[PDB]
Amino acid sequence: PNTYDVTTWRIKAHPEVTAQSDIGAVINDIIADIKQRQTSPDARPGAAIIIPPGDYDLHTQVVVDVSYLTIAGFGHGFFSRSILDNSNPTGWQNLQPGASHIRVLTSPSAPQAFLVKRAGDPRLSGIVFRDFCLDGVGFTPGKNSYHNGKTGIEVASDNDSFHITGMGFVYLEHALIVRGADALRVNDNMIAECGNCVELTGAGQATIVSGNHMGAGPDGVTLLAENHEGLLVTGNNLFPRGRSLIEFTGCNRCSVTSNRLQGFYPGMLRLLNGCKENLITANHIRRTNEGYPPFIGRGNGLDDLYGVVHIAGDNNLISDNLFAYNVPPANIAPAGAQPTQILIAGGDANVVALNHVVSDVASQHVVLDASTTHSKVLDSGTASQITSYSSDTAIRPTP
Amino acid sequence: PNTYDVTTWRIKAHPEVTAQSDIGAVINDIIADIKQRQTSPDARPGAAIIIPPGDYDLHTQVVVDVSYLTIAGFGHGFFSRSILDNSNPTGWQNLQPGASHIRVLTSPSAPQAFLVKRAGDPRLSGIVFRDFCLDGVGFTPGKNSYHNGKTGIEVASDNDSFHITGMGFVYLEHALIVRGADALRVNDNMIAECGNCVELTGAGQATIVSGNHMGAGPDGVTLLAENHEGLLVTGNNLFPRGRSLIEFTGCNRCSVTSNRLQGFYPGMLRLLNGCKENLITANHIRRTNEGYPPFIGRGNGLDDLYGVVHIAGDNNLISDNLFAYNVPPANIAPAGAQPTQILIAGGDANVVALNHVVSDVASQHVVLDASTTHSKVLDSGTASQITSYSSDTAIRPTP
Amino acid sequence: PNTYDVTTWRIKAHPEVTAQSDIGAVINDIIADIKQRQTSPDARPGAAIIIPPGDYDLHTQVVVDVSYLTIAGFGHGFFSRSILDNSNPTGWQNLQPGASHIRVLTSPSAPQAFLVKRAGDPRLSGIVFRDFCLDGVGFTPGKNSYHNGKTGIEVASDNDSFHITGMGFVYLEHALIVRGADALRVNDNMIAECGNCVELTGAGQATIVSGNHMGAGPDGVTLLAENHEGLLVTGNNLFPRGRSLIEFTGCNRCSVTSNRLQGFYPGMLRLLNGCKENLITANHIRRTNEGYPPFIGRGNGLDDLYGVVHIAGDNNLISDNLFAYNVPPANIAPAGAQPTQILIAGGDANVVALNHVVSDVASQHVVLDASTTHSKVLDSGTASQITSYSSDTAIRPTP
Ligand SMILES: OC[C@H]1O[C@@](CO)(OC[C@@]2(O)O[C@H](CO)[C@@H](O)[C@@H]2O)[C@@H](O)[C@@H]1O
Ligand SMILES: OC[C@H]1O[C@@](CO)(OC[C@@]2(O)O[C@H](CO)[C@@H](O)[C@@H]2O)[C@@H](O)[C@@H]1O
Ligand SMILES: OC[C@H]1O[C@@](CO)(OC[C@@]2(O)O[C@H](CO)[C@@H](O)[C@@H]2O)[C@@H](O)[C@@H]1O
Repeated sequence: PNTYDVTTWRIKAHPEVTAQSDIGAVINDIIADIKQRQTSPDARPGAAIIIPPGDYDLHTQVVVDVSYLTIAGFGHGFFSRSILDNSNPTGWQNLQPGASHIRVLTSPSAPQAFLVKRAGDPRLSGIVFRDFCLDGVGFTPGKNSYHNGKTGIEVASDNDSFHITGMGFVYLEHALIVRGADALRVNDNMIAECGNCVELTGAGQATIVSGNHMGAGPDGVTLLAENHEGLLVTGNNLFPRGRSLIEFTGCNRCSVTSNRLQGFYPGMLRLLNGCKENLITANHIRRTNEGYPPFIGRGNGLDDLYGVVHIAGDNNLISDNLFAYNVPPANIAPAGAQPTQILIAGGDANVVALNHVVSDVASQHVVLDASTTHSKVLDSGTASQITSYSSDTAIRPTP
Repeated sequence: PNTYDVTTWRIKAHPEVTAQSDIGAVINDIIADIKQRQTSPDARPGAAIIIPPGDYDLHTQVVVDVSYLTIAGFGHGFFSRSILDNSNPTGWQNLQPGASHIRVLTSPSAPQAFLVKRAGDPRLSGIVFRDFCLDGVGFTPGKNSYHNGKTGIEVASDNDSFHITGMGFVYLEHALIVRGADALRVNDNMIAECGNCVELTGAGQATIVSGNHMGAGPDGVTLLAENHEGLLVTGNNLFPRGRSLIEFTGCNRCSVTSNRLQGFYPGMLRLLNGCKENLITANHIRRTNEGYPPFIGRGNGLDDLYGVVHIAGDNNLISDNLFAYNVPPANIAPAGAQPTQILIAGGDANVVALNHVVSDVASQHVVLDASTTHSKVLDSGTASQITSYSSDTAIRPTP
Repeated sequence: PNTYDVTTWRIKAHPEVTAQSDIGAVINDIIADIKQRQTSPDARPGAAIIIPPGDYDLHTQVVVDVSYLTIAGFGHGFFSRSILDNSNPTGWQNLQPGASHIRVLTSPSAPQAFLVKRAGDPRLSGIVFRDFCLDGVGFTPGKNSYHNGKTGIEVASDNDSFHITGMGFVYLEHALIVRGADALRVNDNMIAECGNCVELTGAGQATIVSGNHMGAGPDGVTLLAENHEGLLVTGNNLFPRGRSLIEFTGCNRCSVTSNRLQGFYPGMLRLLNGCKENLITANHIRRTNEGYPPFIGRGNGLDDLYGVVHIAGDNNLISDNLFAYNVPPANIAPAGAQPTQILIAGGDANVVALNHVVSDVASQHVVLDASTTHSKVLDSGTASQITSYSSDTAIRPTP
């Protein structure tokens, strides 16, 4: 009961339109049957749509408008399309992503493979997307452009208690987008080789983003949060080549702890447009130069004075972080300049303590811009590894 | 084999008693069939009971006495009954929780929907409860009382290697209770709008409580631990209105790290009755005033001198935490008093280092009561933001 | 489609060779059918093999050579064979592990129950092993030897995006082995009473090991990592009696944060053969004496001067950790010696800050060996709890 398998369900008016030819059409007809049956606001349990191991083409955008809908598969089936596209496929035993593999072949007018939204009142709640694969197939015009106008899963209406786990997102301009998230959970996923990985837009409350593997694109964000409060980002392994790896705009009282960050460009961790009272601690922050040839020479338009960690806001605590910076003197922007590990762009009362910096070149561990006030820097470098353009900055040298 | 679907299984002596009318009765008959079949202590693999998407009434308490029993569903189906009860339902498209929805309608004599217990020897092991929803339906006498005498899942006998994940608990006086837990795992769950969320009573060892979303009641605990050793509490997003958010009584060598805590009352983090050698670090602790009108004016009977974090024990390390305190001067208890972020009630050798406090009012970041001995306060406030009633306290100003 | 249940699938040439008698033979025939069917490198989605609740004997080693293969069960079914073997079984209601229980009865020539490997090009990707039980049955010659020459799951070829979750490993000389892991995920598992738990050999990239419960053997490792980069180890509860609990050899830029460590021997956390730029923070490290009689008197051949935490490498940051050391003066190796909490064996620029030590005996919180250069020790003990055999060590007393 209330359980469907995409491969056994026939579309009565269109019998040869299967999960293989258009799983999008198939899922929309299933959701139509769910609404068919559950007409009572007091009797709308939802349902589970299972996606068997296989290759499925999605031409028709799926509109999800039922609460507690679960779309699950048996695997994330990730496969590096990036390496395939930059390698010689001769004799290769695999040329594509697997598991419950959905190839997103959406039209411009309906970008998203899945678009969750509903009008009227109760906000959508309890929707779960798990253990299946969303593949954008390829990048266009350039094979390494990270552009293709497709989106995997997008939640456009305010949502409560959503759960996104065990997923596999690959080669999508936008993997996952969730606006107005509340008690959202994005954990144990593989989101990579996507222009953008996770975008929490609009605003948010007590959301959790942990245990995930992320890799974005030069012109995209890996993890982005807009006007969020209570966001916990922990135990994620964010690797190369978003424009940033963690980017908060105007979020307050959030926490970024126990994470692994690896970027090839300036501003891997950004706190923009007045982020207040956030905790950034116990994170490994490694900045280095792009190591995979196909992408050598690409950038995010930022120079090394932007800082690996960029803070614009008040009362944020950046501590107990390990900075490993290895970048060719010649790749350092501007010529002659000392790389900035932590830049306090503006704001009041920011505190920077116990941050170990390791770098191949002379670097300013912490820089407090002339706009900053009442900042505090403790055990984050010697006096000559710290530049304070403010005169009310309190500094304590690492002995 | 050894797999049942609650909707297809008929109770031989009682044919019209279905999962819909009494899933409790159904599950008990299934467990009876399991014991029927597995009579050999050397041949007792257990089984899996699947709960299809749907609305199910539970009148009869389920007694779980077989090891390695797995009761799974397809979703946590959380839905804010609290907001429904305090809003105008007209035209609402949903009035109830979904997914594998079990409405707990238990009788006083058998409170618990699920009661796991067994006599004799081997302790019960490997029991798994996952991906389904337990809903207490409503609160009684007051719709906002958080009282109703029902319990979701309770483990009364010593257990080994239990696993509780992907669940949905809502409107239950007691969501989850586990006595004598050993190598227990409570992760990736949504437990909210419950009088009490997770109660680890009796005693415990090497337990993990992480990646969970929890919100309790004024007269209840969010996460409670009794005489636990090796407890790890990490990556949880604990929000509003337990009497406390984390409460340990006599636990030793446990760890509370990388969490998001948000409370509306004093003592959000409590270490009572001599807790020794525990690590409380890298947590975001925010205390503020109740923000949802229906509950404005409710309390936990504690004043602001109890401290947001209350410690009674020895050698505990409270460090690298960010305290965000925003409370109306007029709501501050006692009139004229300065709020206490960290109170070291009693104990020896407690260490408080690198704790950033942000508050709208003059506040004592750390207070060491006259009973305390050999305490140490480092980089947690200026000398005037610290009150030591002891004389062996070692203090170092945040420059 | 592409979904098999091990109990319904007959081996055409060998009809009575069931999952019960040789699930190994069964799975190999299933994989043979998958390869039968998916001959196109462009059409190799993989499949899912489901293992129903039950007792299954594995005599034949399973060779997994298809990408995106998912082998899943309904439970980890852990059961302490150690306690059974050292107790009186009379009247016991369980004598063995449950859930989707696979008893590994492999022959010397094919140790591993599951051996994942493939020749040629694309590296194997997206393979998932979840929610089932691997039991080695017993230890041989000694019942408490932790030796039996069996291995549970071993990945010998370079792999990408593997996922190992919800598993149960018990009584195996080697539970899990994964060479050349990339974006690997080992989370939410129960690996205990195994000679060795998790072995990441060869080399690795951006791997995550979190939310796991581990206990190894005196002659084995709990978590081992070889030449790994970007390894994140977080939220794990590692308990008693590996020779070590976390052991890295030549890993760089990895992070071990927010973990619970409990050992009975020296060197619970080891950074060997030049590990550079690693973050070890926010961990609870408890060293004490073996508490279960059957194992009293056993050891790992290391003395108390090796240190509970042993570091040999450069620029590592060991901070915000809580050390609880309780060991009988008489069990302390060498007689008369002061236990070493943190030993910096050799290396340049290591930083040790904010580490709280609690011990029943006079102990050297930090020892910097004469080989070390430019080390830093802050707030990790008084000058007399710190031994620096170097002269360029910068030290700052815990006031
Ligand atoms: O930088 C990681 C980035 O590159 C990809 C290839 O486009 O992975 C390639 C690889 O070699 O990079 C890391 C190594 O540093 C390793 O894990 C990879 O397997 C890509 O998907 C990533 O986004
Ligand atoms: O304080 C959280 C508490 O209130 C509930 C309503 O009873 O959620 C309401 C809500 O508005 O509170 C938070 C914002 O502060 C937000 O996530 C909610 O959606 C409830 O379940 C919580 O226990
Ligand atoms: O030290 C843990 C070790 O011992 C076992 C028994 O061989 O567990 C026994 C037990 O008593 O140890 C811890 C307590 O200290 C507790 O969780 C156990 O249940 C074993 O599996 C462990 O590896």
